[PDB]
Amino acid sequence: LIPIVVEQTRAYDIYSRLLRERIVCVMGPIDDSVASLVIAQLLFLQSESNKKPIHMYINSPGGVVTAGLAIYDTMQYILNPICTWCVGQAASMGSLLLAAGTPGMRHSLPNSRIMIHQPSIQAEEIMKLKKQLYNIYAKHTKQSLQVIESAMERDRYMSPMEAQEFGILDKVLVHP
Amino acid sequence: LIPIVVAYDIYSRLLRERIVCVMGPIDDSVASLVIAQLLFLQSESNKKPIHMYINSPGGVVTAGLAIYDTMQYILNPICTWCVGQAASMGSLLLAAGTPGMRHSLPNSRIMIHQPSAIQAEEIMKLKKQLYNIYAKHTKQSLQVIESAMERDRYMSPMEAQEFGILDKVLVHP
Amino acid sequence: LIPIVVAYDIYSRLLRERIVCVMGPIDDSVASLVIAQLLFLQSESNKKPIHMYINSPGGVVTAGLAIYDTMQYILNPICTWCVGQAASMGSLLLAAGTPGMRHSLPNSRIMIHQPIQAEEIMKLKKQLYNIYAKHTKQSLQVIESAMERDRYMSPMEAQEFGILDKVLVHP
Amino acid sequence: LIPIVVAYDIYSRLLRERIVCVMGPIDDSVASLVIAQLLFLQSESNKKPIHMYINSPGGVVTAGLAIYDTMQYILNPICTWCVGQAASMGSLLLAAGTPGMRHSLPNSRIMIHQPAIQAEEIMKLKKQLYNIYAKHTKQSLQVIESAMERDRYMSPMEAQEFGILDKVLVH
Amino acid sequence: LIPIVAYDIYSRLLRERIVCVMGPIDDSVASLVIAQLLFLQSESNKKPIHMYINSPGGVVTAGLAIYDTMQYILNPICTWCVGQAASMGSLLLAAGTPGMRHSLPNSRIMIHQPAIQAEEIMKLKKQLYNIYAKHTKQSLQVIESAMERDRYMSPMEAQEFGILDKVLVHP
Amino acid sequence: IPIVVAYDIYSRLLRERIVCVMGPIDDSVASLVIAQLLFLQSESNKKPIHMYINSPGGVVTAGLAIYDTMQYILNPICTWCVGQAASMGSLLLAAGTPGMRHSLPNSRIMIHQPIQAEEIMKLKKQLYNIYAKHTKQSLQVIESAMERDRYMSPMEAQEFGILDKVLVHPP
Amino acid sequence: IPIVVEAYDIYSRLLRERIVCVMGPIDDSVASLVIAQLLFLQSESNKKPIHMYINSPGGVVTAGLAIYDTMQYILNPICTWCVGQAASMGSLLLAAGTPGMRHSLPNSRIMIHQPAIQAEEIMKLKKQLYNIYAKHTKQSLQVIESAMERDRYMSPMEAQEFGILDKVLVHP
Amino acid sequence: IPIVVAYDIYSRLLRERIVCVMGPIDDSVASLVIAQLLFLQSESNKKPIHMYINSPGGVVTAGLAIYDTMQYILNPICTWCVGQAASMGSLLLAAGTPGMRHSLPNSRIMIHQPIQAEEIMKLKKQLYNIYAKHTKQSLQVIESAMERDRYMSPMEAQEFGILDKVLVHP
Amino acid sequence: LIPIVDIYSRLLRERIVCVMGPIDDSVASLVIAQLLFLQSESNKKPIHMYINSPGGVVTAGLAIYDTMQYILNPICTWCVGQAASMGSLLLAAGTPGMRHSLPNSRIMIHQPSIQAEEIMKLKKQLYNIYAKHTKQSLQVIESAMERDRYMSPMEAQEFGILDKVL
Amino acid sequence: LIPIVVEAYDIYSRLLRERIVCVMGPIDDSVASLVIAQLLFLQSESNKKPIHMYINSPGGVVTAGLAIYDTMQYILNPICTWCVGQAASMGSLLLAAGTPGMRHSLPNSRIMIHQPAIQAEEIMKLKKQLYNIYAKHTKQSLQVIESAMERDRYMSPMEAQEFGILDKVLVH
Ligand SMILES: Cc1ccccc1CN1CCn2c1nc(=O)c1c2CCN(Cc2ccccc2)C1
Ligand SMILES: Cc1ccccc1CN1CCn2c1nc(=O)c1c2CCN(Cc2ccccc2)C1
Ligand SMILES: Cc1ccccc1CN1CCn2c1nc(=O)c1c2CCN(Cc2ccccc2)C1
Ligand SMILES: Cc1ccccc1CN1CCn2c1nc(=O)c1c2CCN(Cc2ccccc2)C1
Ligand SMILES: Cc1ccccc1CN1CCn2c1nc(=O)c1c2CCN(Cc2ccccc2)C1
Ligand SMILES: Cc1ccccc1CN1CCn2c1nc(=O)c1c2CCN(Cc2ccccc2)C1
Ligand SMILES: Cc1ccccc1CN1CCn2c1nc(=O)c1c2CCN(Cc2ccccc2)C1
Ligand SMILES: Cc1ccccc1CN1CCn2c1nc(=O)c1c2CCN(Cc2ccccc2)C1
Ligand SMILES: Cc1ccccc1CN1CCn2c1nc(=O)c1c2CCN(Cc2ccccc2)C1
Ligand SMILES: Cc1ccccc1CN1CCn2c1nc(=O)c1c2CCN(Cc2ccccc2)C1
Repeated sequence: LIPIVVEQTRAYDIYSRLLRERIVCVMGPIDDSVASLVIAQLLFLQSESNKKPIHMYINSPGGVVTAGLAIYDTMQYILNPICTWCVGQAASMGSLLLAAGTPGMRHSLPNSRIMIHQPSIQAEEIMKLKKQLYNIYAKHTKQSLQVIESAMERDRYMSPMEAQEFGILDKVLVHP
Repeated sequence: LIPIVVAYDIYSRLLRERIVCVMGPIDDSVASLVIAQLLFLQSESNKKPIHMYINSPGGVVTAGLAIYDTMQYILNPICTWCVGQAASMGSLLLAAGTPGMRHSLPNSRIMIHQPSAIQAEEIMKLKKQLYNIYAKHTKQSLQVIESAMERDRYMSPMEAQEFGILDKVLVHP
Repeated sequence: LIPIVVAYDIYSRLLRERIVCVMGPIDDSVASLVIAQLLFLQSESNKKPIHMYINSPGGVVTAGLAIYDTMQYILNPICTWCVGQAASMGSLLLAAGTPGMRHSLPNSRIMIHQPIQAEEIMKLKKQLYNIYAKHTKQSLQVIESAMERDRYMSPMEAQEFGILDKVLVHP
Repeated sequence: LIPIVVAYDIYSRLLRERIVCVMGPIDDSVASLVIAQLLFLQSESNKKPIHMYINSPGGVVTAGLAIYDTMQYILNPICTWCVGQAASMGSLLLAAGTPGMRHSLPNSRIMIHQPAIQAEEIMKLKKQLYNIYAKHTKQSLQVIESAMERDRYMSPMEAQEFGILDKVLVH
Repeated sequence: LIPIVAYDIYSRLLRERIVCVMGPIDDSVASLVIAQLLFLQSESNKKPIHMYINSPGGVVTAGLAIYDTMQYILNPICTWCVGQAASMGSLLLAAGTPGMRHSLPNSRIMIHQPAIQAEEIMKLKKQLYNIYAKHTKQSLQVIESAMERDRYMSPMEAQEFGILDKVLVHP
Repeated sequence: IPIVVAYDIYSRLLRERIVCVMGPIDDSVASLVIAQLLFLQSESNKKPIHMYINSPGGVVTAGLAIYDTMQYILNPICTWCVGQAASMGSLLLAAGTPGMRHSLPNSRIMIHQPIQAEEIMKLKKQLYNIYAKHTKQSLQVIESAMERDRYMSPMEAQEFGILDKVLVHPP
Repeated sequence: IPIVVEAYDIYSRLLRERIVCVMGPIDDSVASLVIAQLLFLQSESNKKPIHMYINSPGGVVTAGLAIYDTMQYILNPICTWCVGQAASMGSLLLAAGTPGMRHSLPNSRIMIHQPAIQAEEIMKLKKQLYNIYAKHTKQSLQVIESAMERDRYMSPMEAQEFGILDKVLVHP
Repeated sequence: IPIVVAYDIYSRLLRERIVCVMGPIDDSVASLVIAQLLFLQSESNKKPIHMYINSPGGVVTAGLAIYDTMQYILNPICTWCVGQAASMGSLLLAAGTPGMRHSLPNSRIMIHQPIQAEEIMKLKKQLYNIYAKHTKQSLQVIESAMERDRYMSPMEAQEFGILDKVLVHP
Repeated sequence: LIPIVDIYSRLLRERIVCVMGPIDDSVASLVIAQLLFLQSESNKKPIHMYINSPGGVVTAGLAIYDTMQYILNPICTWCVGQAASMGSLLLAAGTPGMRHSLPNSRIMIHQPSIQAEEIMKLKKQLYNIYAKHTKQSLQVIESAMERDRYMSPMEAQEFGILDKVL
Repeated sequence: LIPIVVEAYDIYSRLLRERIVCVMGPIDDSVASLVIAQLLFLQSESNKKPIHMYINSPGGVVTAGLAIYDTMQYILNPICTWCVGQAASMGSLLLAAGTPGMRHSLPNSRIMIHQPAIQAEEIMKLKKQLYNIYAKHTKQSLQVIESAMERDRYMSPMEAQEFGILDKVLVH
């Protein structure tokens, strides 16, 4: 059951209430239906204002690569500062989106787990998709393409401090 | 669940802005909703553009043909936007946007290959319908379309632009 | 995921414009809903045309015939519109639209082939033959020979055969 | 996905016109709904006719008899209407409409054949259907009984000659 | 879909003090029927309540919970059997206010009973004998002997047996 | 199944003219029992055959197939009820050669019986005739008794004429 | 399946005594086994009779016709025996036994009613059944078709009066 | 199932007059056990028969079929509880020849027992009477004990009269 | 379950090969293994192919077809019950004058409901094989395969699908 | 059910006695295990006598197909490969891996080299080994193998012969 709250100018489900404050949730696996809901919200928040930051809450184990790339491209497309926030975990495509927040604006809570490994179409197309991920990670972490490729080979998570050192995020905060 | 904004679930909100979502697998039920919104949009104004957002793996040929024919029937300019992917019938609808208003975001993947109860001769008839639709809109010859469509591969947005599937690969407003 | 406009669900909105949707397989509950809408529309105006959008692979025969009979029963002209496909009972309903008001989009596919005891099945099948014969103006023997071939017709061939009157591209 | 019309869902709209739908199989939950509608409609006027649309392959016999008894109980004239088909208990409810107010559209199929209890209880129910059919068709028990053995359908005209319906309406 | 009249139809019948027991009895049904009974009693402790029963029976303890609520409320309760009232359903029918227990003409009535120990099964069965004996005024030997026989009673037989008071055709 | 000296133990019992009827009776049980009975008769149309019955009943026509085979062969057939013989199981038990129908002390026997209606009743009437014949009781008494959903103890089954002997030890 | 001595399974043992069991629903693999046995039994002797035990609710029509055609084909007289029931295709095989050698036990039930192909093909199959039933029962095609419309069974004795079988056998 | 050198191990135990009643009792188990009991009597009506019981119980009428068969054959029957004898399993254990009813030291024994009402009661009273006969407890005590959802140790069962010896070593 | 005399191996010892039921890869490799063993026993005496099949996998069928062509033995085909789709191709594929049907069988050359082009390539293989063995034209074969209908054995004889209606 | 024959022998075991190895289904670890065991066994019986390998397969697990391939290359015997019905994906690799001049197809077979829980990198590695294996045995260049394997299509037996997948197409 989604709780209902009231705003002062009607009842909103709590999620719609958070979208009213420019929070966009990316919890759970990323698939085509999640991507279209997230894209619709991002486009709608840009239209409400192309200056005001947008907050993206990420607690995701990854999901469909093309669905995550649609979200990422839409993030790059809008003009707004996008603050990304990792709670719980940001694994595979979820960490790509985390790393894709605006520079200086990528955050994790203290106990989150970050993974850029992609846990286990034609062979040549899987490798093309994978190289697309290498290029995106290189761009946003500032790591080498050869560092990104080697790191992604490793089946392991990063602490928030390591992800900060790696260049996936900027701040690990505890309180406001 | 679907958030509500300003009144409106957010998909209906984008519909009020002349955006029509073609996400996921195309089947008959997707076709009748798209056709429904396309026709309703043409009745709000036959001059204003309509935006078709496409992130689709393909689906039922006849359902896709039905959205195609509706796109060709309405007079409105139709801007097609490829986000994520447009494969099989998805890319036919992308290619079927108004000349010069067919776009892709930079990381999308576009496939014109068709990944593998009617008779053999009717499966061919449908296929030839697609060949001819692709040639009409990509301005490529049938020789190239039939040859290209045999290959189980994706195009990048720039190869797709060069082929005639779309006109613009854009990054920012 | 059915959107809202102005505040109707798009389908109700189309019904307000006198469009009745027959997409998908035809079963008893489709027929009930289609019949409900036709009667309601006739009650709104018995002369204003009614638009019937058909994109159907067919379905239950007696449910098809219930729709067919309700079409012949109401007074309104009915414009039938094939998008995608009209196969089996789908093409029977398309053929049954008011004469000269039967349409197809350019890329639709039309099939009159059909993909209780024996006697009763033949009985239904002959009911079909006769309805087709009436609406296409083809001889029973032609209809019967045509329905044995497992093939679709192009819209222009369907026009030729007498299933529809116009194959249009634009308004 | 039930259309709204103006505000009402279309079945409620029709119920407001004193139409009651009996489409699909008959079971206890269908009989409950049908009975509640007949009873409410009588409450609104015990004189205004009630239209029962029937497109049913039959169903539970005791659920059918519950509807039957409610029909016979309310004072309103009840016009029955066979669209598509009325088989087993469907045809019993059809025949049960007010004399002279039982109709069929031209292409419907009517069947009185019936395609957890003891053998004597099954016969005792069967015999109630003989009596009910004999009453409403004016045929003798031996004829009813002899016909109900035949796994076959009746055309609207045969059904009318038999006493099941009164009128075969084209439009 | 349940039709609307500002009211779904069942709620409409509840406003007229009708309570439907129209399927298998379980805890969920019992909870709903009890809630409706208590509510109707709070609207008026003198106005009759109508209990509609078309049920094959169900969970004994759940049937007994409804029974106890019928006895607890002061209101007259008219019980009406349509279709059937078997096992616990015929217990509730027999538990209507004396003189106010009805059946439509073609219903059938069964007092036969088509994890807990043997002794407990038997205690519940004896509770059923006692309750039937009270409301039918038959002896415990007669109740028990009758419930062994797997058979249905006609409305008339059920009247002679003390299960109901009136078998009626029309109002 | 164990091997004994080499045979599986049921085949070993088959060589001693023992045929087992354990479990529900269906057509494959019937074909297997019939095959064994016919084979045993061919080994000797005089030596007794022992039929061990522990069964809740089963398909009526399959049960009648065993019955007819039993009546067909010339051998004396000793029937032995261990555990239970219910419905068709107790028919076969009763159809043993007169003087040679047996039960163990704690078995339970039931003659109650837990296609179109006329056909279910034709089968039931056939069961009535067979039970009267082999219990040597009037058909009126069988028919009344079979309505009662209950078991008999071996002594009661003996008094009723279903069997001849209740044995504890080899007497 | 129990084993019997002079040592194998009871059903094969019956086969050696020229009995062929049609004891369940008829489908293609049952038709295949039956035909195999029939053709085998003719090889062992083309004159000795063959016993076909039928207890069957029917089954696939073309599978039943395969068995029928094999019965008319082989030279041996074929004695059909109904135990339990013979409905739809089961009764057609019953009635197709050699004239004077079609039996039932007393309490059998016999039914000729028939409780992805086009309508036309289903009718053609139905007419084939009429022709075969008319043949072996000596009844008129008009009467056979009237009979098959009725959802009912016949006692062994009325199946005899009808022409489906020749003897209602109590004991030997 | 391993073959030894009567070659599969279960059949080999049958040659030494052992009958296995392991697992739930249903009609098919009853039929096999009865067949072996009858077969063993035919080999000899004097040589003891050993019945190994490790059962949670099962279908009551199937259990009474085995019980009647044990009471029918003339052999001494030694019953042996390993693991557990619950519900019908403990009836069979208690039905061994007086003096020859055994348990292993860690077995658990339950006489509790985890159609129309009257018929269910009838079956229960048959159980009461069988237990009273072989345990020599009163029907009063038996019926009370069968209400309690509990197991007994082998010694408690011996003192109850369900068995005669709690065996440790041969 | 299968009687012992098993009844299938027995019929194999007399050069009968059963193609009853749907044709898939497993059926194909059994039939082929039996055709090759049968030819190996003698490349001269005939082989009987018993056929009651609704069809099956086209490449499984063609594998059987190609092995029938390959072996030198004559092949009597017999249709009991039905030979539809691939089944009727194997029927027509027996030695000319050695193709039979029993009187009530049903025969169907219609194919009741990989890339589109590969579907059509297979379909044209069938047109050609049918044209060969029936001595009909590719045009009539194609118009015939379009109709969803069965042929009586007598029609299948007229058509060239078989020779003798025993 | 697998016919038996006297030479006793289920008909597959009979074929194996004549040095025929069947590979006539989807290829997986279990099939590969059987095929390798038979190949090794046939070699032990005679490391000169040719071995016949029948192929009617839609492909299967790559690593299982490569295990069969490596075994073919390891045994010294000549390996005649025969394609009936179809050899697709890994099946066509084994077909092309028979001894030069001893790769055959029946006239109506269909041949496909197209490939209808591991990382992107490892899938590329496997596809590379298939390019190399196909290049070696067809004699085509790596470029030609790669672009031909991208096309979702079947070759006829003559196309496959001229492509270098097989040596002979024969009717009888
Ligand atoms: C969206 C919206 C919602 C409520 C009110 C106003 C608006 C403003 N509109 C109207 C139309 N439109 C708007 N904004 C937008 O960004 C876009 C459109 C149309 C197309 N397009 C391309 C695109 C870019 C990236 C992902 C996918 C598609 C972006
Ligand atoms: C649809 C609508 C919705 C809200 C308000 C006004 C309207 C205007 N109407 C009314 C009727 N009608 C309208 N427009 C349309 O385009 C069409 C119709 C009717 C029929 N027809 C054929 C067609 C064409 C292509 C795809 C399938 C069918 C198109
Ligand atoms: C339907 C309606 C809905 C909203 C407002 C007014 C109305 C007008 N009414 C009221 C009752 N009635 C109306 N029209 C109609 O055509 C019909 C009826 C009743 C019966 N009947 C027979 C029939 C014909 C063919 C298919 C099945 C049944 C047609
Ligand atoms: C029903 C209704 C609904 C909205 C407004 C007013 C009313 C009028 N009331 C009130 C109570 N009552 C009414 N009518 C009726 O026919 C009946 C009742 C009560 C009982 N009873 C017996 C019965 C007959 C046949 C089937 C089952 C039960 C019929
Ligand atoms: C229930 C109600 C509903 C709407 C408005 C007013 C009321 C009046 N109240 C309030 C509390 N209460 C009422 N009536 C009642 O009969 C009862 C109660 C409370 C408890 N109790 C015992 C009981 C008896 C038998 C079945 C189960 C429980 C009966
Ligand atoms: C059966 C058998 C088995 C092993 C050795 C010899 C035999 C002897 N045969 C051979 C054929 N036959 C024999 N006995 C028999 O009783 C019967 C037959 C044939 C037919 N028939 C009618 C029948 C009666 C009742 C149930 C069903 C059918 C009885
Ligand atoms: C069958 C058999 C088994 C073991 C030993 C010898 C034999 C005798 N053979 C050998 C081959 N053959 C024999 N008999 C036969 O009737 C037939 C054949 C071959 C073909 N054919 C046509 C046919 C007719 C109707 C249904 C299907 C097929 C009948
Ligand atoms: C069983 C056997 C096996 C191999 C060799 C010889 C024998 C001896 N026979 C032959 C037949 N028969 C034998 N013994 C027996 O105790 C019994 C029989 C027959 C019947 N009957 C009644 C019974 C008792 C209790 C449970 C169920 C049935 C006991
Ligand atoms: C088969 C057999 C079985 C038992 C004993 C001896 C033999 C004779 N051999 C030995 C090997 N071999 C034999 N015959 C044959 O026809 C064939 C072979 C080997 C290969 N080959 C090609 C082929 C043809 C068509 C379908 C598929 C493959 C035919
Ligand atoms: C196999 C066999 C079977 C029956 C009789 C004699 C033999 C001969 N042996 C005995 C052991 N051995 C034999 N042959 C062989 O080729 C091989 C071995 C052992 C190991 N090895 C490596 C290998 C090669 C390729 C695939 C996997 C493993 C090959």
